[PDB]
Amino acid sequence: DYKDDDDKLHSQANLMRLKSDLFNRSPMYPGPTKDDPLTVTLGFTLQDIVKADSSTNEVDLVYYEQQRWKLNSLMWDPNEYGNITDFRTSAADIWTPDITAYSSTRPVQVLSPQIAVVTHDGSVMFIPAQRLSFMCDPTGVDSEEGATCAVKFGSWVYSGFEIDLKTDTDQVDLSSYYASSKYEILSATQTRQVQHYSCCPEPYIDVNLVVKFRERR
Amino acid sequence: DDDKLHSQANLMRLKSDLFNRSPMYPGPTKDDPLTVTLGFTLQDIVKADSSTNEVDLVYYEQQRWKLNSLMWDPNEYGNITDFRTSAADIWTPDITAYSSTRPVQVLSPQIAVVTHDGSVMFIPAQRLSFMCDPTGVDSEEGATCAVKFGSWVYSGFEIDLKTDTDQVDLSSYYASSKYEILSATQTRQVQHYSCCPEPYIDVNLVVKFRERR
Amino acid sequence: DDDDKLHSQANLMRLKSDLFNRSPMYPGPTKDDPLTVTLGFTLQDIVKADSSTNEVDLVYYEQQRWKLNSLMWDPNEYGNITDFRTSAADIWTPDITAYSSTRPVQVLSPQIAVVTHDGSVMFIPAQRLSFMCDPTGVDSEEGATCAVKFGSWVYSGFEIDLKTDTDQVDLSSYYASSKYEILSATQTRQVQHYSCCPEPYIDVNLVVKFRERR
Amino acid sequence: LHSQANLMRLKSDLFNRSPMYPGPTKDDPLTVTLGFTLQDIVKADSSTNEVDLVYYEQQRWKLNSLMWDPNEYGNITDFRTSAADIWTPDITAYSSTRPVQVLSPQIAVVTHDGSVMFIPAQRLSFMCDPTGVDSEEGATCAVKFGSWVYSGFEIDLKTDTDQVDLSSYYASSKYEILSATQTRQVQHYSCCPEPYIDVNLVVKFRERR
Amino acid sequence: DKLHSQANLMRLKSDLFNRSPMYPGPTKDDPLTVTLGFTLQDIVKADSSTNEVDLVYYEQQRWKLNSLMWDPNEYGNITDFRTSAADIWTPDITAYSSTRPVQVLSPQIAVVTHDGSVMFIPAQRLSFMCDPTGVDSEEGATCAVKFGSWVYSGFEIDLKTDTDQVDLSSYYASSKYEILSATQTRQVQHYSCCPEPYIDVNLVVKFRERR
Ligand SMILES: Nc1nc(Cl)cc(N(Cc2cccnc2)Cc2cccnc2)n1
Ligand SMILES: Nc1nc(Cl)cc(N(Cc2cccnc2)Cc2cccnc2)n1
Ligand SMILES: Nc1nc(Cl)cc(N(Cc2cccnc2)Cc2cccnc2)n1
Ligand SMILES: Nc1nc(Cl)cc(N(Cc2cccnc2)Cc2cccnc2)n1
Ligand SMILES: Nc1nc(Cl)cc(N(Cc2cccnc2)Cc2cccnc2)n1
Ligand SMILES: *[C@@H]1O[C@H](CO)[C@@H](O)[C@H](O)[C@H]1NC(C)=O
Repeated sequence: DYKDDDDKLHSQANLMRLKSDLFNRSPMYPGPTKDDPLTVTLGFTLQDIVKADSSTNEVDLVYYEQQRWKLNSLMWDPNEYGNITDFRTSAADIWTPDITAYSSTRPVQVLSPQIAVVTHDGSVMFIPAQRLSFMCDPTGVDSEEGATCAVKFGSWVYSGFEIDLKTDTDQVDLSSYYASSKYEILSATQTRQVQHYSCCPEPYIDVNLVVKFRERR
Repeated sequence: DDDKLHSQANLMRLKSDLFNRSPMYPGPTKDDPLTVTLGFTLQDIVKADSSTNEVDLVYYEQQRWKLNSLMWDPNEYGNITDFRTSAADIWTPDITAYSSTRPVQVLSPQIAVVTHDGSVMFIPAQRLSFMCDPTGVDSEEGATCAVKFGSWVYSGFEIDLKTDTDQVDLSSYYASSKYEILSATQTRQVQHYSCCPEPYIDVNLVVKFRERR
Repeated sequence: DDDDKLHSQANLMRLKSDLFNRSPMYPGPTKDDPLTVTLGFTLQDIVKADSSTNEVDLVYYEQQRWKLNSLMWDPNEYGNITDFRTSAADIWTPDITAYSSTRPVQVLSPQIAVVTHDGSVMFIPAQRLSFMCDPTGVDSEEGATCAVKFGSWVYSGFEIDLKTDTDQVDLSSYYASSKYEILSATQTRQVQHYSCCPEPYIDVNLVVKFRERR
Repeated sequence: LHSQANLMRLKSDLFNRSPMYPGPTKDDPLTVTLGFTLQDIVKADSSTNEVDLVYYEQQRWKLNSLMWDPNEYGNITDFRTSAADIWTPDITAYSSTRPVQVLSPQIAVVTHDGSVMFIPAQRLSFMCDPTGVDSEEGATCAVKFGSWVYSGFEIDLKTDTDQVDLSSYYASSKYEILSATQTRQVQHYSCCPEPYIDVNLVVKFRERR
Repeated sequence: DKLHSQANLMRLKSDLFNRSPMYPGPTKDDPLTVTLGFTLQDIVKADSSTNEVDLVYYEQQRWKLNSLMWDPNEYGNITDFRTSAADIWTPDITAYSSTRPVQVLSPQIAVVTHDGSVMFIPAQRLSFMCDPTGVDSEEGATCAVKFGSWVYSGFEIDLKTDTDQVDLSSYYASSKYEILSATQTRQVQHYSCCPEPYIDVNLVVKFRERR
């Protein structure tokens, strides 16, 4: 109790101590480079197709974007910190990848708190939920065959030389798709793509999110 | 008089002791789990959109939790037993609607009450848009919608939730609302998701309502 | 001539430095040190009355006045400066909130207060507010009636008390070509007990009766 | 080559070290000159009596605390700085219905003689009955601009002319301009004994043929 | 080793951004040339009730500074790096006829190279003044919007385009509008108000409802 109550205060200063050694000694990660490239794992959880505007060809999605990477600058051994194997931290305190939708028509709106989980192996998990408006012609949404749209996500300023992407599966997580949406999902896939762009030798990597959908009935 | 100046210095010194010569509490952990009490006061169903299945709520969200690191002896500070402070000065939980469709809009001052036993009360007023099919809203039966609230980043082993009651407080509901409320419940739930190893805790808010004639 | 202006600038930089730095920001009112805030509304316009959501949009000026010993000074010690203008963020401001707004209040004017050597502050932000209102009858002769309470969010009547100078809302800047004409507008102090709290809260209740301008 | 080191030094001299000006006072009043360049009447709403304008708002004033000698800082006659680095007047539309939207970078020009020029491009919604806009007579609206917290004893207004500059008015606008005037107006009230000043922007306009 | 490349950059950035106080901006004595290019992604919306058209595009900005160059061998063969656009000076290029504030679609990060050149490419959504009369015809509709520095005259900032053709190779295939032509063209003139020369890049786009 008084024992147990001291364990609590102790655990705190341990975390504060770790958060001090990490977030100062070697400062912020300066981003990846070709010498030390970074692999970012990307995955999508589709919650809702909120709106499909046929007068402007924009469709609004609500989804969670799963992001994972690993950095040696964020390694520590849980034995020098009271067995702290991980912590929560504000996402501003750390480097996060500049993953963007390439055909959005409005700035993304964030729906969850901007907080990541860092693990002692220097791995990071960050899952921002957002609402995205993107370019999409919903022709066919009101037929049996439905409509099909696609939006690519990838780094804005880092090529495949500095940032590699991967998905753990090519199936979009549909386990949280809102059952009463105006639209039913016929299928949703997320697929790693590599292209070259004539100019420049460097490759470009994106995860393409394709979605086929129709009015609910 | 030369009394109000003393009490003022006592408050200033108290806040200063708590925030400036001691770090912010880093949040809960497996070894230092936090229980957060939630209670909802529904003020208005402002709008129901059948074209996109979004409904807009205005409500007050009552949050309470208790930290050892915020405790003090009133006797060491001129008998002060509680004070107001900007929510930015302290740790606050990351309670989120899980089916919102727009960033939540805050309607009240971001200020919390801290009490000498280390308890905190924080009650943000909010407008929320969330996923809801209002089909049936123009019948006698009405429409029923649901929205979960819980931590985004902390499992049940770090943040636990409780309610004091399972009835949503309807005593402030706007009488001339376009919608009347048939019932409104807040219910703690523990659920396992494939994404994560640990059970997560939410409070489910289910509202039955209909067009007011 | 020109030397004078420099001096007074120095005097003002000095007064402000003394007030803001030789003692922190006043921590807010307590049960020991309660504050009375005086409120007056100037109704500029009813902009929108949406009957599909029961929301009415108002534009108004909100006069706020209060007074602190901690903002007092001797003008003789400061080149006879009797008052000054300063940013609302340099000072404590009351957390006065509309209890039935439906969207965050939008600020229309610069956030600047006037402090006076007697310790009194005046701060008049212009605002557009959406709040809960049933405009039914706005096309009738008697018109429509709405009410919205203003008061502190976090301070009870033991810490903050409100007051009006009149129960009459100032309509002298009401936009003469508004869609709506004002039949009456009142602002009245109320002592309210809510079942959520053992302490009474004080609010100013803004009652507006209005109808479509013909 | 060194001229970049002179700019740095000047900006440092004027800001860093120099006790930077606390705004105007009765003992030290300020004259702000105001001029509008009307770009477009974008929207006219008969259901809420709101009209939206896009314009450029030119503001000029002058401070001793910002004067310097050119050949004492390597012949520098002027510089650009962020609006946040310096003091700016609190000119506002007295009958807006929505917060103003800023359309231009918030950067001002400072000259060695201590003058500042600031020209924020803005979209403004304000109270206006557009009745008659589809007539030949047209519609008439007005909005006053001026300080919110400084009377005429602390800030005086001027204008270099009472004609609104229309040389950048949008040639294919929904609405054509019949007249646009910007008029200085001294105002004495009643609650108060000090004078007040505003610049009244009157626009007459109608739907384009 | 992989440890070491990282330390070099960190050191390199610190050298540029601490002992080297950033560029206070251009002057009549040392003017700056900024290269502009538009990649037109989509005409989202054409409002004939207010005469506003909404575009989504990428705006390619390129310029060059002595204060930003370095020798890659004094730093471990680092030839470029990325950095928050807030950490450096950027040009205040603005649409001159926008009706609403521009909305930023992409992260605000620039690429700086060892020769001192910078590339910054913000994706944007822009509403601007445009009477879309005839958008529903064979001829289609024509609109223009000028871009340029707000506070720097032709004496301080010069503008150049790479080519006169707007890049259309990323135009949305299923847009509500098809592009008939898109040009970007440097213009210089005097205005009556002022005596300095003014430079802008004028974006002209002809388009029509997709058939
Ligand atoms: N030369 C170039 N041109 C364009 Cl028009 C876009 C582009 N970017 C963004 C970028 C931003 C800042 C610095 N370097 C690159 C990468 C990109 C953009 C769109 C699709 N795929 C990759 N790169
Ligand atoms: N691995 C995972 N995947 C998803 Cl797709 C959501 C999720 N979160 C959010 C989260 C954010 C940051 C750190 N830990 C957890 C928890 C969650 C979200 C929604 C419903 N239930 C649990 N966690
Ligand atoms: N117990 C409690 N419950 C609620 Cl649902 C609100 C509340 N309020 C706000 C309020 C709202 C409406 C009328 N009077 C007061 C007071 C409060 C607010 C923030 C922190 N502590 C107390 N206090
Ligand atoms: N007595 C008083 N009452 C009001 Cl309703 C406004 C006011 N103003 C604002 C104003 C409004 C219209 C034209 N010129 C100025 C001056 C003011 C504003 C803010 C703080 N102190 C004084 N002063
Ligand atoms: N005298 C003056 N008057 C105006 Cl109406 C604008 C202006 N501008 C902006 C401009 C915008 C479009 C075309 N040419 C110039 C230049 C400027 C902006 C800010 C501070 N100083 C000069 N300078
Ligand atoms: C955390 O602490 C415990 C001691 O209670 C330790 O034995 C264990 O290895 C740690 N947990 C994990 C998952 O490593």
